[PDB]
Amino acid sequence: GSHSMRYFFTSVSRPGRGEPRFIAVGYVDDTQFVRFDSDAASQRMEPRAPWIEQEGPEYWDGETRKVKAHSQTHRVDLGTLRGYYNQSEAGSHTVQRMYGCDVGSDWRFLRGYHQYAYDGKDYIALKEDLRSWTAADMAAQTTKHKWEAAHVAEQLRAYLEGTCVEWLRRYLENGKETLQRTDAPKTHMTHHAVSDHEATLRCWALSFYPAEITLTWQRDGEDQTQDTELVETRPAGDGTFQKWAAVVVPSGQEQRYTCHVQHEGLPKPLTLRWEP
Amino acid sequence: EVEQDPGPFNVPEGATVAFNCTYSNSASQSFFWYRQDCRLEPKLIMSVYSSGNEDGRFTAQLNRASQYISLLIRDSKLSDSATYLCVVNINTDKLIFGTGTRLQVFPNIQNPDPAVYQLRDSKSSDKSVCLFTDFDSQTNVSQSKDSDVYITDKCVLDMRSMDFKSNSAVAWSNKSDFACANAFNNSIIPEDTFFPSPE
Amino acid sequence: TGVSQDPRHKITKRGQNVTFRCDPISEHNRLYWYRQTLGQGPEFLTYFQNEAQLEKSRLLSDRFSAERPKGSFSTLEIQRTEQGDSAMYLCASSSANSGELFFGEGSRLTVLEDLKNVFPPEVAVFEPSEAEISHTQKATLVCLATGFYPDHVELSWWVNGKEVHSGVCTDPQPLKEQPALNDSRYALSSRLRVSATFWQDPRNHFRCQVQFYGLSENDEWTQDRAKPVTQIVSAEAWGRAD
Amino acid sequence: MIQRTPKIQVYSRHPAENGKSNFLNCYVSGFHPSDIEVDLLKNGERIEKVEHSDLSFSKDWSFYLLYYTEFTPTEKDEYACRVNHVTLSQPKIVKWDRDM
Amino acid sequence: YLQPRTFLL
Repeated sequence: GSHSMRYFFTSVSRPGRGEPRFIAVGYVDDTQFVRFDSDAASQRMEPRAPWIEQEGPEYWDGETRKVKAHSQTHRVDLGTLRGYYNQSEAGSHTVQRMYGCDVGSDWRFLRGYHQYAYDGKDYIALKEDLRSWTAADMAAQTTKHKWEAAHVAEQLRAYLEGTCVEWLRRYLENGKETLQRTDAPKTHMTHHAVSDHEATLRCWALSFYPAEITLTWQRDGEDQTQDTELVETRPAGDGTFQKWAAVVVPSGQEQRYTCHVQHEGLPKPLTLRWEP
Repeated sequence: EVEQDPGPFNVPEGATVAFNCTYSNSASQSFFWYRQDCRLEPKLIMSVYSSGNEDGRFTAQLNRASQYISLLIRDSKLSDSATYLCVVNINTDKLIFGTGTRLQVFPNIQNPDPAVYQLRDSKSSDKSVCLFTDFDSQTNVSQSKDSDVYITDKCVLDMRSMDFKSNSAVAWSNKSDFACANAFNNSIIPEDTFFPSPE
Repeated sequence: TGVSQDPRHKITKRGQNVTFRCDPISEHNRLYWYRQTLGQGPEFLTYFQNEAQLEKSRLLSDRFSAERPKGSFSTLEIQRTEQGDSAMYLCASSSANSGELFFGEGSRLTVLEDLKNVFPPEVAVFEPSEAEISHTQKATLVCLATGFYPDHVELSWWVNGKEVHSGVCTDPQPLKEQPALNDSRYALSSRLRVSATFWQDPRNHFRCQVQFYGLSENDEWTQDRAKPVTQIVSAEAWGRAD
Repeated sequence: MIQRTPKIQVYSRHPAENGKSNFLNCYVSGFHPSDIEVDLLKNGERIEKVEHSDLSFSKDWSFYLLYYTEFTPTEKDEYACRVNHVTLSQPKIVKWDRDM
Repeated sequence: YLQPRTFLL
């Protein structure tokens, strides 16, 4: 019922006069729809959904101008952080930036995001209230000052509360069956085993959208973290996503253990059991 | 398009003037008031945020909903005389000025003493000029140049030391002939204007 | 501290190139070129962030180009100048985090089909009237800069070799002499009003002073009259008790 | 700095039936820095035509790519993912295991 | 639709 627009930005410095790598990708929910990439030989914002391709030369020229503005801004941000931390000319460093909105079942909701990370650590991030900043170290405390004194916070909101939502909404409409579908998990189980007095149980879940999903594992109605081999939810690459949850059990004790598949696109949670 | 009141605001001092401005794109996130003296550059008055920005005599609000920003000068002062410029970003970082709203603040002549004196040139009376002074703000001045008689509109003059402010207008002719009590015959003179017995 | 532009005025012949220089506030990353024609608001030309030139408008032709080779000083360059190019060319440095523009005093480019039309001002001071003094016990000096082209001069009042503004009025804008004529030169009046007591001190010195902005050293001229170069034209007047 | 070692999963897009066209997936995630090399292997040689998602990251500030290819799985053939990163003494070769 | 305004650290 909830949705999200989010842009992800990745700037990497390249020692010795080299212009940095810059990658920008735009997601609506869990579905990438645009990318910029300094490496690639278009040097325009490229469409990566098929539903955003209908937008006219105006929008594209438009986004391109902004992404080229964003790129140059991050080339500078790199130079600046190298300065703040007194790091050297000879290291490569990484600025990551994510901003975007959340909407509700309503589509007229707000949660706003705009945060940074330098070399894998958090740097500065706009708090939930959208008027305040959280500043990691002194170096970030410098940026907090600049951005309080400049009223950056209040300028963000005009986008986060405004055009972000408006265009999120606009996209969810045109996306149609793509963006607003809720593909259900096809689920089953396995019994491969490399012992006599042990046995392995895998609770599979394939071909589901959106990505978010819950694969609990209870012994006789009590959740178990112990032995519960859970992998990151992975993309099948067709648009759906995959996730399995393993548990090792002793032989002849698999009549006890039950799976629990919660997903957004299910009528009720699907309790599961091994079958001879 | 940044649009703002076209019509010039001519007001007397003490008055309260309100400027309206509106921007087309909802995209804009940065909003400004600039102020510009006639033969000079634009200067920042005010960044415009939602919270009621209350300077001295100046207050501005922003209505993102109706994409509209305003300005309210409380006690009009002679020195508030300048074109007030509305500025927002457009699609990018780039910043775009509205066409401007001109403000002229007249002074309030409490003891008007309307007059038309003649003056003579320091070098051998190279020409002859007349000064129409000490008249009431509402008095408008027009001119006929079909003899080659040039006239200058109202011009306010503030003797800060003694708190005296006075309107004034100049007229002159190149040719040997003149008409000093006939210069502002083309304008709407105060009934009790003093043309003193010539020197 | 602020933004600084050179030159402040340039008169140029139709089809000659001009080059405006701008030295901004160091700390501000962005630098903006705007252009103003009398009566309209400032038109955007192009903005930089450091050496990078992110955007430029439709309005900026082929002829117009602007560099900022380091993060610092920028130049605008207009080629094969036309009359339509004539405008105030405004340079502004700008915060990236706020959008605050901090303008220089601009470069006035006036472009003419030839320079014959360019005349400096005649400046005359006119002493107060005894009539004015016998009524008001105040004395208005009048100053009259007549027959100059083009319309941009700067007129100031100097009492005892000190510029003062208290009790001065200058015409907001100069005045066409032949309103019907295209070639019409422009004229400007000013007023210094002082206590009749002050005018009736003979050891009191009044100068009205008009900075004309005309042609340069390297401007071409073989016409019978004097070269109409950027000059200060003054006019003098002394106190008197009679 | 922070450095983080790639987490690899190799898998098929659909359930793998011998001699039926599928997509072989390698999904590297949670690595830092962003510089990473991912080869898809058939019997220890390199598969030439291989495509990858544009670099993104999580809620955490750690990256994830999906390298993938056309392939037709058999009883006999062996399919692997070979990931190299500055966090690895040596490149890391993860075998595909359909049966899971 | 990208944010129109960019900011420096």
